[PDB]
Amino acid sequence: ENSLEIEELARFAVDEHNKKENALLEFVRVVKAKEQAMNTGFTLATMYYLTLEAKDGGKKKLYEAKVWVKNTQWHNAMTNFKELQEFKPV
Amino acid sequence: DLPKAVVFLEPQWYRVLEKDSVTLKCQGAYSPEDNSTQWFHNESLISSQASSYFIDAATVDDSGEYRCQTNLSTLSDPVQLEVHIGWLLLQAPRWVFKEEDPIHLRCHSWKNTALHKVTYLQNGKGRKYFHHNSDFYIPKATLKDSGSYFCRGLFGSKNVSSETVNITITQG
Ligand SMILES: *[C@@H]1O[C@H](CO)[C@@H](O)[C@H](O)[C@H]1NC(C)=O
Ligand SMILES: *[C@@H]1O[C@H](CO)[C@@H](O)[C@H](O)[C@H]1NC(C)=O
Ligand SMILES: *[C@@H]1O[C@H](CO)[C@@H](O)[C@H](O)[C@H]1NC(C)=O
Ligand SMILES: *[C@@H]1O[C@H](CO)[C@@H](O)[C@H](O)[C@H]1NC(C)=O
Ligand SMILES: *[C@@H]1O[C@H](CO)[C@@H](O)[C@H](O)[C@H]1NC(C)=O
Repeated sequence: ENSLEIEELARFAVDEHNKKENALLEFVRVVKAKEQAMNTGFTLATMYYLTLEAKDGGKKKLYEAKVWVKNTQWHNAMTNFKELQEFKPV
Repeated sequence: DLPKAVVFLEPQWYRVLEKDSVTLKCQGAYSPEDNSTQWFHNESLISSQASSYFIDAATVDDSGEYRCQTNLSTLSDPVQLEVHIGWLLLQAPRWVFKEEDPIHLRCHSWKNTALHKVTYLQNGKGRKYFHHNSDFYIPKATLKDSGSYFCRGLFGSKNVSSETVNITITQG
């Protein structure tokens, strides 16, 4: 919840949200984090459900973010893929 | 939870050498009203509609991800197929395992190239040795089995090591 890996995903969620919706949210902190591993024989993947606090025009607001992280292998080369799938307020 | 179809490989190796034979089979229910199968290669629908998809002699183009579907079974998860070209290849059915799963590895040589004094290595340390080329088995997988794997043997007097591949064991 308060680890570096969580924060990077939360900042990534905010950076991606601003990019697609052309917004200007400033990440502050993560307040809750739930993980759901979804591996297969050919991927180490996890779906992250994050609740974070960001400043919307100076005012702090809470948002729920859904981030998908996928690790696959080709021969012996690993590829990490991250994706923001949902970003909504509370 | 959806009733997902499943693609499985016969033989089970997802890493194969060029010219090997591979048959992809769709595990799914088939109704008499509609007994066809939808196959996908690299996310694109292909023409074959049979329950099995045959690859007589594999080429690098046959590599990629495969998915299948039937009337009664929903789109399967992808199965990965890697066609390699080289003297030696360490084979496996997948690279992600769960605790207690069996791990069956095979040191495969190019066509018509006998190989002996074979060793399976994990993170650089040997795990099992065979004078005659045999398969490596781990009936009960454990978190300590995770690591980089490769096999090396002798083509007569030539000592050869296969390309490495990373295996991961997850909680059960
Ligand atoms: C199964 O086949 C019937 C036609 O025989 C078709 O109407 C139906 O939509 C099919 N079901 C699915 C899930 O595609
Ligand atoms: C699938 O259905 C068609 C038409 O009903 C039939 O000709 C064919 O034999 C069937 N295939 C199998 C494998 O049952
Ligand atoms: C499918 O994707 C793999 C991944 O790179 C590629 O090697 C292969 O050639 C592709 N096959 C086709 C038919 O596009
Ligand atoms: C092959 O070479 C490796 C080092 O490259 C060595 O450890 C091994 O003893 C040699 N012979 C066999 C049969 O592996
Ligand atoms: C494979 O796993 C080992 C674990 O010992 C790690 O050191 C190595 O970086 C991994 N290779 C790749 C390509 O991820």
